[PDB]
Amino acid sequence: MNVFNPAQFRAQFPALQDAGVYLDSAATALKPEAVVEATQQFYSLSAGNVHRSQFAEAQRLTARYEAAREKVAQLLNAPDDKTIVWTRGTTESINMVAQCYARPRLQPGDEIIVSVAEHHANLVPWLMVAQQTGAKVVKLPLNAQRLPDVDLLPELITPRSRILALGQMSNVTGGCPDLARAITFAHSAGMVVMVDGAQGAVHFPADVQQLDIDFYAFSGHKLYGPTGIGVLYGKSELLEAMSPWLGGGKMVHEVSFDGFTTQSAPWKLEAGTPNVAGVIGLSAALEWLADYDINQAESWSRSLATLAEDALAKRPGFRSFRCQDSSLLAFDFAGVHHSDMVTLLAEYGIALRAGQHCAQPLLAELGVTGTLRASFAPYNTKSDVDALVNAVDRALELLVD
Amino acid sequence: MNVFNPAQFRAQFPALQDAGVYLDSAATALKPEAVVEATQQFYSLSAGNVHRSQFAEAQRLTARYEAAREKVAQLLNAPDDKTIVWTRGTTESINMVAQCYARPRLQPGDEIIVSVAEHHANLVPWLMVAQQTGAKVVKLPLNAQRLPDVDLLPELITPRSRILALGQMSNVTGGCPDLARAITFAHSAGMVVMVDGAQGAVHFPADVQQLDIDFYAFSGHKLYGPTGIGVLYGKSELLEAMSPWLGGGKMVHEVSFDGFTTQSAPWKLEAGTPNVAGVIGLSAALEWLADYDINQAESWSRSLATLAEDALAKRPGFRSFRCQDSSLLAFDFAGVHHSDMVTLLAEYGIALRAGQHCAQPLLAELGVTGTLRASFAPYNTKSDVDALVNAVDRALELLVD
Amino acid sequence: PQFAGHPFGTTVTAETLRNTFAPLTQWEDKYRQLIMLGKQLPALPDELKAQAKEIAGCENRVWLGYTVAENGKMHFFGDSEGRIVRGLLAVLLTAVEGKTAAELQAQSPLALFDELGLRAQLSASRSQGLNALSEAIIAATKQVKHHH
Amino acid sequence: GHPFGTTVTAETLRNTFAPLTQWEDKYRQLIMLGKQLPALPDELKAQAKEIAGCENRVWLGYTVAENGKMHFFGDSEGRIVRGLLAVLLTAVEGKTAAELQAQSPLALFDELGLRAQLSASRSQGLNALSEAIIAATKQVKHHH
Ligand SMILES: *Cc1c(COP(=O)(O)O)cnc(C)c1O
Ligand SMILES: *Cc1c(COP(=O)(O)O)cnc(C)c1O
Repeated sequence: MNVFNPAQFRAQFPALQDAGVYLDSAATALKPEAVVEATQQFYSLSAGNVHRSQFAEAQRLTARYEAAREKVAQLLNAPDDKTIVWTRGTTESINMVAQCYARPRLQPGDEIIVSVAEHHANLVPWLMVAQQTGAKVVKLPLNAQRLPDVDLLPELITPRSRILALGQMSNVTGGCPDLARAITFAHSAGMVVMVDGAQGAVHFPADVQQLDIDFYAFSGHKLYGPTGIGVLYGKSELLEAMSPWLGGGKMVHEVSFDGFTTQSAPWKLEAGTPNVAGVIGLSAALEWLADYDINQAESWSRSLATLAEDALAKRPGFRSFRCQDSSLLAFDFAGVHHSDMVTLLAEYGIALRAGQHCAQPLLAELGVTGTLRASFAPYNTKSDVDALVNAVDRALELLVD
Repeated sequence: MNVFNPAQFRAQFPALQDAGVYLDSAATALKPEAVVEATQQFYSLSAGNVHRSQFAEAQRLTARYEAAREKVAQLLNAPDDKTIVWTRGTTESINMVAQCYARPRLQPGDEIIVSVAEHHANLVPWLMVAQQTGAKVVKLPLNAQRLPDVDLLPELITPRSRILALGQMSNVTGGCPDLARAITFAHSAGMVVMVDGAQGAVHFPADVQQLDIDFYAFSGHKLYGPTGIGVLYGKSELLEAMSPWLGGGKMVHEVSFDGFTTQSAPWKLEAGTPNVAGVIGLSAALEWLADYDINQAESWSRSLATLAEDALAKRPGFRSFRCQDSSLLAFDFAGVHHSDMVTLLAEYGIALRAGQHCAQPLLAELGVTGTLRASFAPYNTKSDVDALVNAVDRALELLVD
Repeated sequence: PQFAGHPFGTTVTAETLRNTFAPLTQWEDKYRQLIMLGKQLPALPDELKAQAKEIAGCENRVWLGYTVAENGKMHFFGDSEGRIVRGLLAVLLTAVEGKTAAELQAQSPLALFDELGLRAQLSASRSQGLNALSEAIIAATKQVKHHH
Repeated sequence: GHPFGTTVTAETLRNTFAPLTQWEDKYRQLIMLGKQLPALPDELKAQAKEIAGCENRVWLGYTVAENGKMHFFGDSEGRIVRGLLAVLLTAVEGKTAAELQAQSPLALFDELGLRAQLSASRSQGLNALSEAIIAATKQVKHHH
């Protein structure tokens, strides 16, 4: 019953041959032909009511656009498609919550609990709003297993706690904290939870009703989709409670020089001409993605990561930061600088990423200034793992001692 | 750019056959093959270190991305490419100035002068910030020629005037006010000027140094380019004075739980993964556009608009709102609702726009609730004008009592 | 009960419409007849506009309101500024009107546009107010659970 | 200080890199060349420009003698970039601003046959260093 076939999956990506051994999907994902083709067709046709030749193609693009919200809803098991808002990415999505929900509510002394495992996107906006309101950011540290210490949360929560900023999945460790429990604790304290799902949406898409998530954000480009497009999910009560974001066309209902009224959500939060290309392309990605069992596709991705880790572990000086056998593999080698390794691995045909991964506090907590990161997608193979392992050996021989 | 050839120009747009008679470019512009091809190539290849086969194509895309700022600067005769900032669109660009420049400076009682001819994008943000700071929006009305009354400006300026929000070109009348003089008056009063160039950039691109413009905004999709991408130009002193916009990766320099430092402009104002597709595609549009003399191409567009107006004026009950013989032709017919007309014109193969054009105050001033708008681009022909005129006749015969 | 009234559902029935639209094959003539049908919908006064929902679109303004009789039969009233949409509203009012909420939720009003051969026209004006009216009727029909 | 420009010259580099055709050996020799660049203390890092990239941190600073000759100093965390910096320092040290703007430092990488390696590490710090030298050479006229 829907047996996942990695080869079938692979076949859909025209980038793959030229890409070599691509292990940087956690940065940005490759795109299936469905996405590439929808985009070209959108830009190759008129957006008007007149279509002389290619009506069928025009009707297809309209269909894609109008269903786009529903398709995101189906991915998140959201109750209604009006709970979905279009943004330019996870970063904007989170900033919107900070400014439109938090800022008008936070009083001096109030507290925002943020995990050390957070991407800058789910940390800097809280720092900014804290400065603006006189609130304070409080750190939620890692446990022995390198996950945000959710069991410590009751002790960090005080009567002045208001917001919990927490990532579904780290972009460094690939680790997922016990989100269900976290949310129970936050809600008991009357707090609202911002979940960064930029990685989680790709690997373990969150059931927002079951988990009872208040806010959820992700980016289209990590989800095998276009750049410049992202999503904010919110409970309808919360989207109603939010102030308007940007001001302009579409979001307004009536405007005069004496003032203005706005539409309801989600249109309240979507000023100006939307990135129609992004929405259509993301819809193409989702429709396509819906054909595969993500659980099976993720298992495959993880299998490869495990083979990679076990093989590299045989080399001395090796260290992994990987949690819960994830498809993301952060690592390093004693005495070897990560920038050097990345350059040489490139030369051997392996494309991966080094650096801080927009996660400075986490790396400081881990006691390193940077790391290598290999991230496995369902379009990778066992040959890719072998090629990585072999390349590392060659690299180490050039760099060691 | 030796002599502008409309046919040569036309040939570049693959949408044109299917599009029929497209007269809605002021809403969104059709795209040349150069833009369509860059976008497809970008999504068809990896963004990583490794390129096994298509290195040449990958070098080309990188070249396009890195030059993208310079190409915008050349269009605006900007002194340096660091004065260019990437945004979603004109709407975001303007909101940024309102929130990052105006909001931390405005005191209760301060005044923002905004013309009645402004798009909602250059009005709602000022209304929003006024409420947030205790400042007030003051209206700059139209003169007898239906342009913002720049000669009245000294009277409207008081010691509490701080900002002048003014459009380079109306999306309804196509009219351009005396911007050079306006700026002189504003600068004498120590005010800063926000110029909405969403239309102007396409037809009469502003020389920002000569005009001494403080801020200038436009959208890529009106400029024969991709959706979801826009520009904010600012004087460097002003960009340096601005607060950070969104918080997150790229814009930050160092981050801890105790606070953060930011990069300089323009990176200070560009949080998160950029819409790389948009930037590349816009670059492709600009490089291509650079081949043609805009002055000649605009003259052509206007010639067609004039023929259209004179022909339609022979039909009784006709009224035009068009200024300065522009390429935009807003109009209506006595006793005929604009929505009805647009539907029927569509059926005759003419793609047109009706409604309020995100410009309610202007239409209230003009004493109408909505209008039809035909907008002419350099890819239009005289055959298009004849088809419009003929279709209107048929429409009128069905609709007139 | 009523003021300006309207003949749709009572005087003007599905049969009456069918006699008018059935023999029409040319799309131009169909629109002509829709516009003419819309003239039979009276101008709704300001006081009746106050008790109707105003669905102000970018394109076109449209009004829709309802009353329910002791019978349980629903009376519908409304208006459009656009004349092509006004004709389509007239057809819509013929399909509903004098019908109970149970009857309404069990029938699709869109079936009448098929019988009259007006799907192309309906389709072309959906976002100019027809979507809104149709969904406003569905919203109004859902309100007739209450007061038991 | 550092030996580049004084005890390690263009000639000496040329003897080392000229006979190398295999790319793997060229990198090995760059890494080894980088060992000859001392670590650089905190105090000297304070007077150098810090060009902190996403990939790799790099430092570059300068001083001018009464001669008009420019002394350059710097550091990299990445070992390949450290070798490339060592080549760059050989090209520009002990030379005046007029001499510098009159010859491109990049010409040395051609003579040593290292254009592929330079290219591969441009965004890992080499762009920054090269342009920082150009900015430093422009200041050294005396004033603008
Ligand atoms: C279209 C337009 C805008 C808004 O541009 P977006 O790309 O929708 O943000 C602003 N001003 C004018 C004059 C316009 O024509
Ligand atoms: C990439 C990423 C983000 C930011 O996404 P953008 O699309 O760059 O705004 C936020 N959080 C996590 C965990 C990520 O991996």
